[PDB]
Amino acid sequence: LGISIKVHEPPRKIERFTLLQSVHIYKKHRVQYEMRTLYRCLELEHLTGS
Amino acid sequence: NHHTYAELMQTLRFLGLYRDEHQDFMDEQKRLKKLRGK
Amino acid sequence: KNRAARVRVSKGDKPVTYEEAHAPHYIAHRKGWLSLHTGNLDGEDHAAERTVEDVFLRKFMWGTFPGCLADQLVLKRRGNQLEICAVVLRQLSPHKYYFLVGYSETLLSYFYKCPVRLHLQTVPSKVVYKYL
Amino acid sequence: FNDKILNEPLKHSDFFNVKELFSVRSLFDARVHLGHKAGCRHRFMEPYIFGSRLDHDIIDLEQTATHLQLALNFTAHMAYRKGIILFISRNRQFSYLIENMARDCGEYAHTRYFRGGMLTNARLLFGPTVRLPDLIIFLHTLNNIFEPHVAVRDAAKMNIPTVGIVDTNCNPCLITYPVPGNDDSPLAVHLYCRLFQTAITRAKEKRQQVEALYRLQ
Amino acid sequence: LNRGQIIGEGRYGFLWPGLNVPLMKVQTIAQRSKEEQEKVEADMIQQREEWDRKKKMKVKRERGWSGNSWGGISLGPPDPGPCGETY
RNA sequence: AUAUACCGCCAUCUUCAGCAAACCCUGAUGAAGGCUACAAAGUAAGCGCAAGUACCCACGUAAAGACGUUAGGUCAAGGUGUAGCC
Ligand SMILES: [Mg+2]
Ligand SMILES: [Mg+2]
Ligand SMILES: [Mg+2]
Ligand SMILES: [Mg+2]
Ligand SMILES: [Mg+2]
Ligand SMILES: [Zn+2]
Repeated sequence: LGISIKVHEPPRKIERFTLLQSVHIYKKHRVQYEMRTLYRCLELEHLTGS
Repeated sequence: NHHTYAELMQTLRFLGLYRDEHQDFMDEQKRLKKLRGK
Repeated sequence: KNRAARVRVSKGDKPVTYEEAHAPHYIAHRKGWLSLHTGNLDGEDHAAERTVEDVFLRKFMWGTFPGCLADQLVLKRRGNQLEICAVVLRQLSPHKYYFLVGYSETLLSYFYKCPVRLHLQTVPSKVVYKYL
Repeated sequence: FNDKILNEPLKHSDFFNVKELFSVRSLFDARVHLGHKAGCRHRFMEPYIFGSRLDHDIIDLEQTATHLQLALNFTAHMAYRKGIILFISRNRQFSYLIENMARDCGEYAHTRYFRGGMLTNARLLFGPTVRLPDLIIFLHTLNNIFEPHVAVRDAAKMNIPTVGIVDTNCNPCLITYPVPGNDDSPLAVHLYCRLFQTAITRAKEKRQQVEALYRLQ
Repeated sequence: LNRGQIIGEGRYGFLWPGLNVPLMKVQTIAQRSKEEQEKVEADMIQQREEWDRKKKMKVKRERGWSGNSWGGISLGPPDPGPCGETY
């Protein structure tokens, strides 16, 4: 469709957060989950609204 | 809500579309308690 | 000894599928997340309602399609649209299936105010990955 | 029904005429008659021991000739019946020659480490349908360790016949055709492999000739 | 547990066109009466009790040398060879 | 009320490497045992260590670590057997 674009990728963010492995005691044994989010920048220059 | 989530499944067991296994197990074991005990 | 999604190796007559042969330290590695929604990305709202909604669908679908799920479910979300991948054994009659298809399609859409589209896939038996 | 030639050499005696392949003069220059020290002698080989000269056993070659003439008849019959003849050795001096003498004919050898339960557990070691071997030629019935070979027990176990060059050290009691004499001289095993090739190569072509004739009739 | 519960069955005795009836011929949402459900319910309890008394059915175990002892118990004629050799 | 009925989740030896179905063999066919590469009875799917994978790599750190032991810890995360109250 003829649009002057450019593509680059911003830095990725991981939010790593922790919680207990057992249900009772053994607080010294955890388990950690992480959530990734991966970005993609998709600039679109000089185009009509419609 | 936990009332619409529960009453719907209870009436769907009663109508015969949802087959809740935990309620299949629980009242049958209650019947086995009422056959001997009670 | 961690015991999370491990099926414990006992005897050579345990047939398991691919998703439950794998422990939860494989989920990005050798598995995939069975539910697919945008709530967990950061920062974005409305995460909790959609996870409770998804745990409702898996309890609902395993009851109303009784004894004939082979695997767990796949839930996909595309905005105001959610579809359900389910593999079903070819045991019940397809007439009995096609009733419970549209019953689910309209009941869950009227429940969650969203046009759902459950798309099944037949299988003769449960597909076996590891004879433990 | 081709069961004429399956029983026709059985009525004969020396059908393949194998007694022309050798003589006791041909064994004496092959040094078959030499044995170990008289202190290194198995108790069951004294029937075939002629005597002892200077603490050295000499094997009674007119009794070895009778044994070998029937042993060659047996392996010639077993090769004429298109059977599987397997050559077992553990001497490491002639293991090149023995695989050569299996490859020159159409038969098989085994001269390396005998894996445990090779003949008894064949249904599991190989695929579950295997034609188990039906004649075993032991060229050296001892291991490198001077103990009797485990296959002379396992082939007696699996109800398959064994011929074998029994020496003054080794047990003859499970060898169904013991062939007494030397086996530890290279001239001995060179005569033995040539004899066991010539007795079976006659048999294969004799199978081809008589079956082509009974196609002609 | 989950053997006699067909997927047509409900406590509120109802009928559907797709299942629980002979298929598509009556094509309307009907219910049983309470006085028709009273017979199907007690029939299903009776068939569960039938399966229970078949579960509580004493098997005629033969006697080898004793009860509660593997004496002269004859087992089956042995397993075949995987290439023949019936015994 | 019982963690001495359990599921569920973990601790520990674990900074381990073993466990093992189905066979075969030796012990006069006893419980058992099965090791010798110049090799004498072991063959073994499967699981685990291992390899791959994550982070900054090939390293390191995490993750992983079976089968079992301690009737280890939890009926109070939740469910649930049995016993109890209404
Ligand atoms: Mg841990
Ligand atoms: Mg008794
Ligand atoms: Mg760790
Ligand atoms: Mg590892
Ligand atoms: Mg305790
Ligand atoms: Zn010798």
